[PDB]
Amino acid sequence: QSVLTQPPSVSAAPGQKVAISCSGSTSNIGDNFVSWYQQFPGTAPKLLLYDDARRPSGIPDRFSGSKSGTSATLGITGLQTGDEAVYFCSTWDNSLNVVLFGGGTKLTVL
Amino acid sequence: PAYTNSFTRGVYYPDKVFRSSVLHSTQDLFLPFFSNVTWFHNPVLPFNDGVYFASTEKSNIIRGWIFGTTLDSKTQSLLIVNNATNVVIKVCEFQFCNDPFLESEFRVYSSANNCTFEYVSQPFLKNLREFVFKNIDGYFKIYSKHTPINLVRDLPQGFSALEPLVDLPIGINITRFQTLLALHRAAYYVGYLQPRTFLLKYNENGTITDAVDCALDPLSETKCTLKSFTVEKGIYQTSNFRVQPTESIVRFPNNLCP
Amino acid sequence: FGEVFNATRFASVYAWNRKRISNCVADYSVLYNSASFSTFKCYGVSPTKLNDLCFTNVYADSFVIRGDEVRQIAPGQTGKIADYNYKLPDDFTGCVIAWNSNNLDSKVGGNYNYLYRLFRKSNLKPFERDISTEIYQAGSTPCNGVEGFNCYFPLQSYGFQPTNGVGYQPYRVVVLSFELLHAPATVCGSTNLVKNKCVNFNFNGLTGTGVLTESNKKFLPFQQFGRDIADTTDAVR
Amino acid sequence: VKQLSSNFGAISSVLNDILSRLDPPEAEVQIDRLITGRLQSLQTYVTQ
Amino acid sequence: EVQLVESGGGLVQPGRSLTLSCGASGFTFEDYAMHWVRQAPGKGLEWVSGIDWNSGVIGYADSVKGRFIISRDNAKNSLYLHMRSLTAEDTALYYCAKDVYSESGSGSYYDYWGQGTLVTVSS
Ligand SMILES: *[C@@H]1O[C@H](CO)[C@@H](O)[C@H](O)[C@H]1NC(C)=O
Ligand SMILES: *[C@@H]1O[C@H](CO)[C@@H](O)[C@H](O)[C@H]1NC(C)=O
Ligand SMILES: *[C@@H]1O[C@H](CO)[C@@H](O)[C@H](O)[C@H]1NC(C)=O
Ligand SMILES: *[C@@H]1O[C@H](CO)[C@@H](O)[C@H](O)[C@H]1NC(C)=O
Repeated sequence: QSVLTQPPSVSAAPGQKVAISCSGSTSNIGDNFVSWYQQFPGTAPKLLLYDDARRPSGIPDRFSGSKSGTSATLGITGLQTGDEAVYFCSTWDNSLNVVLFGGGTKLTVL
Repeated sequence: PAYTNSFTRGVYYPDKVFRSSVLHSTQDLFLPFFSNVTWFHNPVLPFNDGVYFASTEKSNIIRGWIFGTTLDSKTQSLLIVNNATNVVIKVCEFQFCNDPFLESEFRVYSSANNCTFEYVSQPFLKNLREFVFKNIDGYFKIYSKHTPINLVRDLPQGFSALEPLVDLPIGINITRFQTLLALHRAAYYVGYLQPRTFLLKYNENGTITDAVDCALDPLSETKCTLKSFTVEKGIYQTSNFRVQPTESIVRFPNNLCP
Repeated sequence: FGEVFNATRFASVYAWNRKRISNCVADYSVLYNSASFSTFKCYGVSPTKLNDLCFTNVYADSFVIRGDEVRQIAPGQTGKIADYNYKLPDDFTGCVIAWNSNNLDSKVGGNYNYLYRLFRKSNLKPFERDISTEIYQAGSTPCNGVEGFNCYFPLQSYGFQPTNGVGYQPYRVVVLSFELLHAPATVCGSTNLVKNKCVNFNFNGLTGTGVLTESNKKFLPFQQFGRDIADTTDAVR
Repeated sequence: VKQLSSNFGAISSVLNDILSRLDPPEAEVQIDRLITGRLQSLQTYVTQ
Repeated sequence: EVQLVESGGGLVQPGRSLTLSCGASGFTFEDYAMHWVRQAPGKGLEWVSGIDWNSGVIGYADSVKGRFIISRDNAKNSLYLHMRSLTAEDTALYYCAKDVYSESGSGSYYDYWGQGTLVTVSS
């Protein structure tokens, strides 16, 4: 069973660009665009990116990122305090016929 | 409550048929000539087989109507709403609130279940707006006309025929009625249709230009029997006059078995 | 109707759902002339009759039934699966369509997607979705644990492997229910125009014989046909 | 002319609809009622 | 606004069964596919079950296959998950998920997430 791979935790100073990488098998990420979810600790997950770069209403333009090949990249710019959250990349797998959820990356500011 | 007179108003097109220069006498639910129309300026009014709803100018406030036997989730209720862009008609089971109005909207009901109909069209609605709602054999009908008027203290003294707009096959009972407003941080007259006989007058283009009501006065009944709008000097036999029975007595003669 | 037929997944017989069809024209004839379905049985309905005469409140029921037990799911027919899963009224005025789903509904690994209620306290009434999650109890043998006294669990996963026989192989069957109701709306399913000739004409509800010529009278946009004195139709749109 | 659209007791005032939706054994009586009504009307016209 | 009410989640013994009920409001329930996602605290999100407009079962997580049953009623606007053979691994927080794509085959993302209920499986 393919598992989406994400770095455990990332820490950056406010105003520093943040890159998050999601690693998946060709059948999952290659067939359908990954969906990013921003979950604040102790809160229900909120969709951050739909169909890769496209952003759902209520998501800041500074949030960005491009998926190339089997890797999905989330780019965060103009980072601020209180933006700390756990990010999950989710892409359904045609071969596995099950939705796949990434381990998650713990973004934070000191 | 501040009744007013409807000077020959509320005449719609009875059927989708072209008649030219033909004085046709139709028997249908019309609003009687020179009647009493309540001047509101939002109670739950009865339907009573039809309604001649109007609006003085309404300055874009009159924005829908609610139709329902119970106005609760127990039975289906009809709902016509104007969202200022399109007309929205739903027949879902709504739990209508006591004070529904229209930014603050969507408060009109709470529960929306067992939806059966959905329809979106161009919006229905200084400016005189007239409407006739009628429900015959499960085919809810809406007639209308939107003519520009001035001196809008009360309904004008003129004739205007209502072209049909929509024929909804809702099929539900309609017994209660209440309009909707747009509360912001101006009046709507109501008349009632009764079974009457009219003598509609069509011009060369098929538009009704005049009509006479065959119950208003003896002259109108004479015009209807002659099927004309001008009657020459004479004496015309119009109808019959029969006294009706009152009490229906029964009398029988004054040896019980043991 | 095609979208329901081309659904990626079909509902389990226990989870069968009713889909309301209304406010749209339905081409029943297309289904027959397609002939893409292994089985097709119309009870109380004739295919030509269904086109000409229609019933309001059409209902579509989706469930996967093994070809061998497809017969059990019939009006006036009682079967283990029919009694506890889907029940059809004997006086059914409806057409049932069945086609093999081995290509997409059959998995070599096997599918826990389709489940059936082997055990139920009472036979289901017609058109009753089954909803009894609790195991057999009856107060004779009640507890979370399984006594084995006819208790077990009603829902069991169906097995649909390619190796399985054609009767075992999954079949997609849809039930269409036709009834006449008070509501006016109905779902019902056109030659050319010959001018300057005696022809029979069948305009939208208006029938008669006569010569049709282009006219100068212009109707109001809501007026269909015209008349005259004595009320004999002499115009049409 | 205007008394050609009267039932005279039949279900319908048009022959085609009666012939279409009734069994020919059963539509006979309705056709006969229409015959009688129309013949009576034409006789009164000719007499007057 | 779509609100996903969560209930039927409580401390339970391992060899017992438990039903989770999700309430759907602010959107048509039949129009949008509904999914179950669980996340144990300190662990990544794990997809559990999926269903569609036709109520056909899209599938189950391999770990929960044959022990979990998913069902929904379009009329009641509610979906129910039946859990059997519950284990310590099963213990997690189950959040209702609203899916924009009924087929969920491709480009399917969760527009709204339920607050969730805490299933605890212990002796
Ligand atoms: C209207 O009501 C008034 C009193 O409310 C009455 O005098 C009058 O006759 C009524 N008009 C008609 C046409 O009945
Ligand atoms: C929905 O409405 C139909 C027809 O009005 C009725 O037969 C049915 O029982 C209703 N169901 C519910 C759940 O209200
Ligand atoms: C309207 O009310 C009458 C009175 O009981 C009832 O018989 C009839 O079924 C109702 N019709 C509808 C469409 O609700
Ligand atoms: C009827 O139609 C004519 C067409 O030219 C137009 O002048 C107007 O709409 C009507 N005129 C009269 C005299 O009714």
